[PDB]
Amino acid sequence: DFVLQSGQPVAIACSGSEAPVVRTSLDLLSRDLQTVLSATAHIDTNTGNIIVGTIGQSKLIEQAGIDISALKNKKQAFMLAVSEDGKLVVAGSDSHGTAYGILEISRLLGVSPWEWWADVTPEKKETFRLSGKFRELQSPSVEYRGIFINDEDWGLMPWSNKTYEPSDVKGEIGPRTNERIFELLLRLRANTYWPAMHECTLPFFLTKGNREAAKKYGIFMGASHCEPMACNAAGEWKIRGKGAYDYVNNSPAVYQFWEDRVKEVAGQEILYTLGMRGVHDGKMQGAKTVEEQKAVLDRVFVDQRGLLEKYVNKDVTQVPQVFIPYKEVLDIYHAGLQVPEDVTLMWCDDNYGYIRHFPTAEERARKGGNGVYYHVSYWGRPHDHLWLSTMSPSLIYQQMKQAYDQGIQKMWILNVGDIKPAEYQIELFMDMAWNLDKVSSEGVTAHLKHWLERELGTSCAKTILSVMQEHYRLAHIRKPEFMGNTREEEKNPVYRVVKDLPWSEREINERLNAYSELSETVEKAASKVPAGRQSAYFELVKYPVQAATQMNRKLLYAQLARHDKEDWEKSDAAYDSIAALTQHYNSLENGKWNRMMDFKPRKLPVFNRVERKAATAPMTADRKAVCQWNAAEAKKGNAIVCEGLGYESKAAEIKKGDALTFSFGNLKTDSVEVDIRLLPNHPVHGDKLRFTVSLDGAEPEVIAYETKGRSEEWKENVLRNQAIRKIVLPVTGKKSHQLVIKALDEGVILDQVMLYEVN
Ligand code: NI
Repeated sequence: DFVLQSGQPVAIACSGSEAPVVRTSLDLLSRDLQTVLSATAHIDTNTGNIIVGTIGQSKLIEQAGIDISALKNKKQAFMLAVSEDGKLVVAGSDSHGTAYGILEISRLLGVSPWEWWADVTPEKKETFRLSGKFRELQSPSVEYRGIFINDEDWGLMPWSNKTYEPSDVKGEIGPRTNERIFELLLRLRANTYWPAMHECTLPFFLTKGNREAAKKYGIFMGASHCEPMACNAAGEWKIRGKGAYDYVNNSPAVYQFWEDRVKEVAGQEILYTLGMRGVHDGKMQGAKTVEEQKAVLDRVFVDQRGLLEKYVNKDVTQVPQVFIPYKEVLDIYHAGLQVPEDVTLMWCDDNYGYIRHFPTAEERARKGGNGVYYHVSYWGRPHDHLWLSTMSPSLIYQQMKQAYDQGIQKMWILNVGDIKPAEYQIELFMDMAWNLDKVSSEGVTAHLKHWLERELGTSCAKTILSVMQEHYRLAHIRKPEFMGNTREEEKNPVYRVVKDLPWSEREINERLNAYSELSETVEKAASKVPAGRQSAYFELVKYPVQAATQMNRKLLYAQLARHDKEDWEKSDAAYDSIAALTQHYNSLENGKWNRMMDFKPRKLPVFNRVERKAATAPMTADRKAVCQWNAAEAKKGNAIVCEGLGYESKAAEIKKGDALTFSFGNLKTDSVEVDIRLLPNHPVHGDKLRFTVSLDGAEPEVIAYETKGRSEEWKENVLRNQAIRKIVLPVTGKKSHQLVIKALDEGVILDQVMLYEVN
């Protein structure tokens, strides 16, 4: 048996030959050993009660008689075991594996990843006791997993540059901030980072300390779909480049630009993004059509792999490489572009958490594997979601589970905005990527429960679990940031005017009240929160639920007010309340997170007090449906619920060739309007997504609902998180009818069905 008594020091055995990442994690554990146990860690090289090392690099691993074997030639893996003498042995298959083993002990001591990052103060313990029989083995489901700090102009950049690591250089997020991010990634078992790179920010590799900090923490520096060669064009090109960022006309200067960087960074953990786009987003320069944009890349790959040959590794298949066909580059891939088989292909979601492309059997068999770049934060059309992090766990789950199952297993990268306040989604994503089976065996719901129970208490989480659930479900219906019914990047000013959502007075009141109850629950449960966890509560529960409530209030009272059904002052008050909540955020823990929260990111009209004006049109009328179903109200047919997914948490997958069968009685009127609501996801194989509707055997009507590019329908789809198909059918006038919905393609997910009489 292994026993650590609190108040007492502890000796840790670790060879001095071990990679920086091992020593860094040791520091982190010692920090936690002190916090949790009041126990000062002493690093010897020979004698310890906790022994740590990598396979065939440490004499120490051999000399305590543990059967490591399962670890031999294996990726990022560790064994934890107690030797017969009662010592804790941490045996990693490689250096990262050793690091992750050490940090597992830190999880066992009850230290949250958000210890620092959401002030989840670890509890103190009297003793820590693991069995002589305790034996854990771990390894990652996904090989590269990481985050991208992006859209940082209104949170993480000013917070770093003025509050946490105050700097006089214009947009500096310096070494000390990055060490903090890398702790978070270590504790999340992530290994990869795409640094901030917006024009407002100092490029990572042009910041003194940053590169060396990444080496200390063992993080693969990668970069985005427009940052080819560890090279942030967005910020660096205007500093260090010459002439146009154009390979067709100015390739020598572009090549040089890349080269200098590959030179300074070649003996370092880097993931090299291949290819070429614009300075930030947009077309590449110098080519117009996809046929000319293909000729370019062919030229670009050959030279880019060239530099890698010359400064990194004579065999380039030993250099890790990614190609990311995001936005218009997906088209240029699909025009038959040849990408060398060792290069990881990185698929992209549509910025609203719907993956655009799943690997064909061919792409899947490629030696370089397949990755995904996913968004829980975004700036773009039809509207930014940058303030709160409200994407449903249920949607993240179902998309990312599908991604792994469809063979996207090499590389997962999350766009996380400012990190806060997406703490929960980030950890879900990172858990998925670390151990998919564990997350899959538990609910979506069991994951969130375990998380709230861990961060708040059991007693708080008893009241709060259903609140978070309701939070994510109402945000799925319409995010806080979408409540103005406005658009961004539309090139017409009318889409910037706040305007009615197409909902009835009844639906508005119903929504207003559901939010009221949420705010009330959150207020009451506040005093049942342990003393060391009040800041985490404001950060993780109280700010997002009450922020969201007050946004709905501001915009919904405003809508009632336009139609002379409410007083405008309630809208302003709701506005004032968001302000107050944001002041509190920015003043918690002295002002630890001062500037991290901006309730007007990018100064979008939706975040302002609402312009007072009287409606011209009337309110949407409430419309009586004859029938209203979820996928399981069906008689005949099998459809597995996607756990908490859809408008009423009951969306379900109808597998290809299966059907659901709905039944209903005697109607009036000539005809029936069938209103079918589906998850607006994208085709899993092929380009299709369709279903058939059949009233009373009557020869299936064939209905498609996939979208292409960023069309008007796709814009509608992602704002409301439903594809919508209406159909009018003739009744016979039978007295008993059946409606059969059959799936023709793979990933068809039904959410709602409504009926409506009509003539
Ligand atoms: Ni943000």
